[PDB]
Amino acid sequence: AGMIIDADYITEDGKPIIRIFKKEKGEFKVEYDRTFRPYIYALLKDDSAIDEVKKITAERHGKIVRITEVEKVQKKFLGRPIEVWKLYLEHPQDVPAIREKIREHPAVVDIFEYDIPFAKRYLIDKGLTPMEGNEELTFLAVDIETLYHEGEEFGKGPIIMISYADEEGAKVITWKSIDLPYVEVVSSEREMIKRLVKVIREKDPDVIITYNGDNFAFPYLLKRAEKLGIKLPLGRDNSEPKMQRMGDSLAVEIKGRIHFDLFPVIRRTINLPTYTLEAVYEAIFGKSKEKVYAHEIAEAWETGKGLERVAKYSMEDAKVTFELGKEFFPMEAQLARLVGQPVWDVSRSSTGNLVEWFLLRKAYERNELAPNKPDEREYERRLRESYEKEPEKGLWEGIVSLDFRSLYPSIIITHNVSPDTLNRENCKEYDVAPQVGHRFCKDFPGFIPSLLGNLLEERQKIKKRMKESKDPVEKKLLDYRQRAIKILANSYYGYYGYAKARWYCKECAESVTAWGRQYIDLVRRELESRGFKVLYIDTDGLYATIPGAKHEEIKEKALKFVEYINSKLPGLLELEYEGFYARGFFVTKKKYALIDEEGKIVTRGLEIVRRDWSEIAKETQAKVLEAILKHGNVDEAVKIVKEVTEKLSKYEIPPEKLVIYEQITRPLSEYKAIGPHVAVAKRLAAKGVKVKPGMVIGYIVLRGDGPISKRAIAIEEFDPKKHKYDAEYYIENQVLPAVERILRAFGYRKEDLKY
DNA sequence: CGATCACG
DNA sequence: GGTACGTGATCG
Ligand SMILES: [Mn+2]
Ligand SMILES: [Mn+2]
Repeated sequence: AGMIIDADYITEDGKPIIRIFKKEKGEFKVEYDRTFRPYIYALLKDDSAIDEVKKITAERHGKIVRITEVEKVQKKFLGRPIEVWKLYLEHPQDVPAIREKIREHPAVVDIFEYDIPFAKRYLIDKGLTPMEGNEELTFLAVDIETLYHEGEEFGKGPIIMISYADEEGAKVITWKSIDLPYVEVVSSEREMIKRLVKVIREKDPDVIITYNGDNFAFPYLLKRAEKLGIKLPLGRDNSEPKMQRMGDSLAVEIKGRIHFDLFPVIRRTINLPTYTLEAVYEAIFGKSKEKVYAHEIAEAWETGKGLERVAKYSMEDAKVTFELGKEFFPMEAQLARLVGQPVWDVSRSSTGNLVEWFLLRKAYERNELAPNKPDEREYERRLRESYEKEPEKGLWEGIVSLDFRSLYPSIIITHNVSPDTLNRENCKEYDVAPQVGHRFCKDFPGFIPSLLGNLLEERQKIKKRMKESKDPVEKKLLDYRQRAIKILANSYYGYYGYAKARWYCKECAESVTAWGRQYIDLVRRELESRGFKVLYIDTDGLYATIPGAKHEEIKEKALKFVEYINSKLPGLLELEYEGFYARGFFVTKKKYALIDEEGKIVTRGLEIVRRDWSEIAKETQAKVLEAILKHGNVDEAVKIVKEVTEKLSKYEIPPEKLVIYEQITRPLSEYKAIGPHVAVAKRLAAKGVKVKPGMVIGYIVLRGDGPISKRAIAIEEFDPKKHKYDAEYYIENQVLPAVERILRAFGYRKEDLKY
């Protein structure tokens, strides 16, 4: 038995066949299972009811659907024995066809485990864990460059370069003559796409790495392949890449391989105002990368001048995509293994969903019936539910960052905080949460505390094996493993409060907050007696300084302080020194900005680096943050805003800095609310423009009476002689909102930021 | 106001 | 194979 990399199912003669994709001593192996059956559970009012319930019918694919077999089973629900009926079906697609017919029934109290994908059901029930062993996978980074012109329909412009990279080097396929050693020149867009197919089939990578390939590279390749009448047999079974709807965006799978899209991974792992490949590469490897903008690529392609510069950019995009994939995949591979689900799914999940998958597997192992996800009504009510400090103003120097998160798993375990132990009837001994008063039964270990204890013990064993290991290879692997456990264990606190959670528990989250606070108040008091000033406190951590002290002294005392507190705090309760900042300011909870000793600005919940904000607002905000953090000058920042707003009043700002960009996401007739970008889009369609979802609309808001939608103009129609932009809109709805939250940390109101 | 829409 | 989340802007 090798290493499981993915699992799915195919249908044959109307029957499902599970496919397990493996890597076994360097070779691709596919195992087939025809015997695993889909099922749901039904809790009935009485055993007699099963005779009526087993006879429930549905329709799918022209043919009727039936319950294949029924089985009475004894399980645990809410920490209590329960008798339910396992209802077997022939095909997994039968479940969404019959589940509501079963739930409808007057004798059915409730149904359970009815929205678990068949391939994930299989992995859990068969006790199969992906990414186990030392099996070495192969990787290939792939990227593309397209010919783009302002506001074009997705896929109108051809693909002009395809790049790929591995340990053999970074290469470019193009259909215009470029003399570089790494450039392969082919005859057409069609032949370039066929060459990428040939490179993928010959290299046969286990992992295809992209940077946002879910939304750009693969959807674009598929669109161009369609127009060109060619197939993309990239799957190991010769199937084409498959587009999956994840939210409003996309997810692309390549069967028998792992399509590893770094974009969701990096977005979760590191904190940046923009997730451009250049910014990401610099943040991870501390090296600068050149950007070649779309308009420059179009000019070079159309003119045929400066093409060597475009091919170098395409080559580097693949090269750095390969380096980033190799950097980030080991941790995704260990998280996959820990939660027992494929890297494809895990690399695209929130920590809340990682917890749920860990809990679902553990629920099967422990014969525990899993709770259902909430309905729309329950999900909204949880978002409404109310739970039982304000930052220091001004600009602070020499800020130390302390992390509290490794406190909470220990609190959950010691106080047996779990939905199954909350306010239990006929309980002999209980823990009472401070202030909130929630009672947690001590008579049996709760489902979650029990799992968390095993997680923490497993991490301590790995850490002990690391000290006693003389092998640098296993030390590396074990380091990723104990880190993966820390990430999962530290996600439970937040999960209890996650409105979409199965094991959601508001009282659990408040109780943990109430018990946690006693340690937060201890840290705060011990810091304050040491001369430290606490500037910001969240359940996650704090920021402190020693007013008027030398930076080395603040660091030394802080490092001494964590060493001291950890020696006083019992068990696995741990304080962590996160870092040091030269300067910083705090607005409210998770709204702050800091600058490190290397000059990098780190912010949370403030920056507006997005295409639906004008350049003038983004430019002014970056300038305000630089004046404050790099220059230590809030008076400079206030003067910057006053100058910009006056310049907008006097029509001194170039119209290119006033453009707003917003995507059309549906046919124009499907809109309920006609926002400015849609009003502009309708006028374009009226003119004969082929408006399609995906098209990004550039507009400028003009002066006039009424709502902005009636006053917005397409950028290509804006004439500086004829049209006059709305200075009030750019001052009040763009520039001032971008800077008013930042400046409020220094005592300014919106009204103080003009002449 | 509540509903609708889009960013990354 | 169910088809994201948190958050702010703008519409109706
Ligand atoms: Mn899959
Ligand atoms: Mn690119």
